[PDB]
Amino acid sequence: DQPTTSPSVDRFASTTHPEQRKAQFVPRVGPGSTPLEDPAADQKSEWS
Amino acid sequence: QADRRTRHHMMVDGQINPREWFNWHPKEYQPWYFDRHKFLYEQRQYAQFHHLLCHQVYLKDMLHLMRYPEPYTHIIDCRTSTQKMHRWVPHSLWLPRDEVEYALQLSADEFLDMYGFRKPDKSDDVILLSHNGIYSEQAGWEWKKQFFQHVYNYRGGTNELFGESYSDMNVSDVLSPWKGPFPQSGVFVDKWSKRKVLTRTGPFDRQYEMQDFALPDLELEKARHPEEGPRQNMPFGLQ
Amino acid sequence: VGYTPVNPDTSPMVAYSQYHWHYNLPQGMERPHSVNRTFAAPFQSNHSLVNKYRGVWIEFDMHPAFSVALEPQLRKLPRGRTLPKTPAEEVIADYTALAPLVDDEKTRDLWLAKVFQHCAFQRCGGAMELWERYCHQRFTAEGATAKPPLSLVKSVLFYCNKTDNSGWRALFDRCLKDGWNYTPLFDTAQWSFMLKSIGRMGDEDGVRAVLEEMLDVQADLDRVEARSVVIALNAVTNADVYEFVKKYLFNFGERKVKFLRTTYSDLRGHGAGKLRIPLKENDNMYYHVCWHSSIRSPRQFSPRQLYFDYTPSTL
Amino acid sequence: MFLIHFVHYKTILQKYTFKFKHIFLSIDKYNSLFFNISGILIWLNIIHINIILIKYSFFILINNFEYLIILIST
Amino acid sequence: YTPIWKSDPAVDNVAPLRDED
Ligand SMILES: O=c1ccn([C@@H]2O[C@H](COP(=O)(O)OP(=O)(O)OP(=O)(O)O)[C@@H](O)[C@H]2O)c(=O)[nH]1
Repeated sequence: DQPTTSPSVDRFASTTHPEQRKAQFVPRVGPGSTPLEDPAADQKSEWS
Repeated sequence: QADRRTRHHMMVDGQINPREWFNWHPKEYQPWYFDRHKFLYEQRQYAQFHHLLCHQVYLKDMLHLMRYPEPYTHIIDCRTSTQKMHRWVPHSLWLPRDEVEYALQLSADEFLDMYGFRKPDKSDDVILLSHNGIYSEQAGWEWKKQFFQHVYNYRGGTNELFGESYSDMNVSDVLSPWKGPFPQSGVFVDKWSKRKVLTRTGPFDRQYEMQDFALPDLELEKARHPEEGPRQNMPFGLQ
Repeated sequence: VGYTPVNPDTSPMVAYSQYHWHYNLPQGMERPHSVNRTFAAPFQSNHSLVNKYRGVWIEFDMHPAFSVALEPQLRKLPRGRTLPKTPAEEVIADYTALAPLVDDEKTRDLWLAKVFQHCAFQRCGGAMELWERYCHQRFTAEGATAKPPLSLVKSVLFYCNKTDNSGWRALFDRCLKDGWNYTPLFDTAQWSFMLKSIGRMGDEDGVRAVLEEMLDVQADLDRVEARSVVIALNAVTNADVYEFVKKYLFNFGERKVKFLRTTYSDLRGHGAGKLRIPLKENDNMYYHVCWHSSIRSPRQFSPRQLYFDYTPSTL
Repeated sequence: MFLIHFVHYKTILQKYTFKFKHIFLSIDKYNSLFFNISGILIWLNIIHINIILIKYSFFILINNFEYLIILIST
Repeated sequence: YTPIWKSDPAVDNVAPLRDED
């Protein structure tokens, strides 16, 4: 059901290897040195 | 009973004995995974290029973009030799890989004059295309080094689209068996005890391990060994 | 100095050295550490969860009118977490006799689903007759429009797996996207039982269809019960399905795949007793599941094994 | 067919700014307090004393790792 | 150990689409 146009679709150099999953040349971090690039399930919060 | 292979020897035949657990840089014990079934440039031998890789675009995206083009998405054909290219990927444009480094340093006008189409702005989506997805990757690194924000490589590209089997470069998976002695460039003196010790460069290299690893089919794997079993040169406890 | 090393916490000659904090400096905490907050791990126990229902929940929704009316008949059928030992012949007799008297479709079908589940736990074979007598006409036959209540389907499916029955394939097929679209509502236990049955019967093609749907519907792959995956995979002898199963095996996780191997090696091994029907020999699929496991685990260095025969060359 | 010739407007406005620190900005280093060393004593096989400055020493370090060393007023 | 499984057959993915059109 999820369309080819969705952001869900995973385009990363690698599926398995974490160091190949960045957007830019090094791994950026969010505030508080939290991981940005590939977020873990609980880091994404949908709140009001 | 025992011999040079089985005994503890610092050195065997004038070179550091690779069989000793203590002749290796401890870093060689750290855990790693097999690469080889993954895409060529993800593998560990290309690690110097890893910071550069490109976000993928799959076959689905490609067919979708064939039927439903976006104005400012550009599909750029990287195929190098005209002798091998008989079809046209819809809405594509031709910048052969060999020219890229030069092409991307032209002004908008000059680029227009040399390639006959408008140079993509650095915001626009740029999808790269090749036979196997190798040259498209290298080209991608070029486009990324001039800083282009969306650069996607479509691996398996023209081969998957048109069902052609061609290759950008002739490179084979098999490594030639290592020839000389162990390279002094990999020999690693220790800083505390001043002790010389092997690294996994050279005749000892993970590539060679993965290359000769057990095949993933019982029949083809049994064919590889004599009737009695796989390793009978070793003492039972080393098997 | 010695064969026994100093332990850096208890030794003041480590603790108070220049490379650590002396006891005359001001003793405050150096930097804060937030580990658990930055990147958190999800809980997965090494042991399976102790309270989980471990069966196929049949979802009894009855109107609290017929629920009271039918009580002396239903008291014989399974209620939540309770499995009365009533012989299945009796229960089916009661349904056949009393059900035409009840007017509700929804009630008659909840009741039927209970009967099926009850007959699945005793493995009585004559219960499919009930499917052909009541349900087949308005659900499975000649493109009938009607869409069966979910609980009934789950129950019948569960019965076809518990009693190994060719019938399942006809029902399952109706549950995909173009049919009833019930497949995404299946429990993990549902999939487990299905796979195990199909595996015993030995349909590579059933196994393939089912693994494809499971994957597409986003079943919980890692928590599908290992025994049933192994028995399913063991059933695969055909070249194409075999190919499929390699490519597919990459969908499990590191851990899952390690225990796929362990479980496999046990079921043809020491634990060959654990099965009601013994496995069948697949040397190929066994070898492959082991191989896959080896590929996906972290690799260890045993240099005396790798380089055992290495000789240097001056070429 | 073409009815027209036009000049290509685009809105390039950057008005938002998102900069994210790369990971290595927060990595640890080893930092140290630093005082002027007034003297040093080393002993392993044979004791050796070096005295840079003679004053009443207000602080003293002892360090055992390879050689016994004592850094005075360090 | 590569290739793990038989590569996809030679099938041409563009033709059917442009044929429909
Ligand atoms: O993972 C497990 C562990 C143990 N068992 C236990 O193995 C016993 C016999 O092992 P079987 O797995 O051959 O029996 P079965 O298919 O008839 O059992 P169900 O799973 O259908 O109930 C079963 O009666 C059950 O108690 C499993 O079925 N699965």
